[PDB]
Amino acid sequence: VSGQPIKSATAEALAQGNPHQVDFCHVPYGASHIECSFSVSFSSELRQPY
Amino acid sequence: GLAIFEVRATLHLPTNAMVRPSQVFTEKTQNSRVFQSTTID
Amino acid sequence: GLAIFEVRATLHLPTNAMVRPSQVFTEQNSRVFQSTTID
Amino acid sequence: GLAIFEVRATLHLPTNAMVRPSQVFTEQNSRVFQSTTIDGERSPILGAFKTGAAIATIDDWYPEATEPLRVGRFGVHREDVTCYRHPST
Amino acid sequence: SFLVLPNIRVCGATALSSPVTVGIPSLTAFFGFVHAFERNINRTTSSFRVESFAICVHQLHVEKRGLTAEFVETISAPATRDDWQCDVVFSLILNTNFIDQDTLVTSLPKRLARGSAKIAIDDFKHINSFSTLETAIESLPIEAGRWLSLYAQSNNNLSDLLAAMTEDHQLMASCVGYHLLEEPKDKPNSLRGYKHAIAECIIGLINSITFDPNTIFWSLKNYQNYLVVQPRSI
RNA sequence: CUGAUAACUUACAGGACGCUUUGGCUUCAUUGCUUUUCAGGUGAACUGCCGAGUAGGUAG
DNA sequence: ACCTGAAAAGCAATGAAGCCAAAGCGTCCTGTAAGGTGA
DNA sequence: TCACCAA
Repeated sequence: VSGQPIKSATAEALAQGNPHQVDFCHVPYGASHIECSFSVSFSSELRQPY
Repeated sequence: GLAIFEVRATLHLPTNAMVRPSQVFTEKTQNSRVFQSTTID
Repeated sequence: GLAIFEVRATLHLPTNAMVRPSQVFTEQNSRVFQSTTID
Repeated sequence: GLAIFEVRATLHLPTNAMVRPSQVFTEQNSRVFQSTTIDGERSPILGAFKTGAAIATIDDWYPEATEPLRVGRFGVHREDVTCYRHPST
Repeated sequence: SFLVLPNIRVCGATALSSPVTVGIPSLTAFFGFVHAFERNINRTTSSFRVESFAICVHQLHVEKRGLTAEFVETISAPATRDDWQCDVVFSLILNTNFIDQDTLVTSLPKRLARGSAKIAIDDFKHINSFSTLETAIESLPIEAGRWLSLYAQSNNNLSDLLAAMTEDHQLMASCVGYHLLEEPKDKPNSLRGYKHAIAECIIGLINSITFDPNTIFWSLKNYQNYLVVQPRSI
């Protein structure tokens, strides 16, 4: 918590490997490109208070 | 006098748009919008 | 003289209609129905 | 001489019908049924004295007997509150 | 030597064990049941003599039922009262001084504190005797009950009672014996031609053991001024 | 030999009427799974014959 | 013809969990039976 | 036989 090194974390125990998990999305190999699609609506709600 | 009507709608919204139902009277994250709901199938 | 009947009725209500059972006497819910247990 | 019996009835009622157990004699709820604990349920019972009064409806030996009466001194009727076999008779 | 009477199911007993407490019926009623079960068998075998009896209660169910008293002479019912009753399903393990099946069933006594007590016909298989307490208690079926052990804690008052009734919410007080008021004399009318004295009830607290064999077994103890059904372990 | 003995709590019944929970919103930066590995028990059931027969039959 | 399923080390830290208003009124809770002593 | 009596 202060900044001096912990004496339990030796050289061997800090080169030990650290396993985790992520989600991983990517483009398939033979693909061409990627679409992305949505829609916006512009309304006049600001004219008077709700 | 009896007069029963059966009403039915059809809404064409944009792509992937939002629909707003009625929401219940609620009596580390707290639900800020709870919808009213019924069991169909 | 004994004469037991077995009545059965069939109600065709409208779509998603309302049915009104009898409701309890109580001394905050403002309409509490009478009930039993079937299944 | 001992002569144990073990009796078991089987009642086919109408749909969803009433049953009439015996009910209590105390001094709010105006019809309080007698009960016993079978397993974890409350269950309406019929009394050990409500039962024995039904085995002993025998008396049709009175001077003007048209119906059997429960066996007892100056044999009483509780439909009409009278004493057939009154002691002045 | 430990004769086992299983599932003695009393239908309508009395809960008024004292004029003061209501609950499980008195322990001079469970004693008078056994000493009627002894005294019947002394018609054939004149030296039967139960020494002590182990009580295993399942399913009390105390309730205010009614009591329609009989018409008494102007011919109407007597005064109206209120009566508590209980429906005990207990089982009983004796301790004999030393017998067919059909000798036992016809010599069972038929009332435990005003209530009809019965064994079902299908339960007649379990009236067999044994020799060791550890097998006789593993012998009877419907295992889920508490043995009656007296709470021998110094007490003098009702607050002495109620304090022990909250540390154990399953502790039940009732009548344990009769405290006399004079010495027994010869009267012209007495119950069955004996000496008669006037008594008053004695209220004790009653434990429940999971299973000290002597403590569980009860017996009749005579004190020059009272008579109390104590366990053997007091 | 049981606060002992004996013990029918009964009868009748309408809880109802009305009711818009709504408004706003960025989860996200970083990453080496490696090292090594015999399934065997296949000497059993052979060698002719007819037929265009990669089909199908037959001898001992 | 049956028999066998290897060991050795690791599973990250940083920050936050919005509010604001209310909770309806009218009306009722049944009657019959069951006394021990004394003038 | 009847006038007595409470929470």
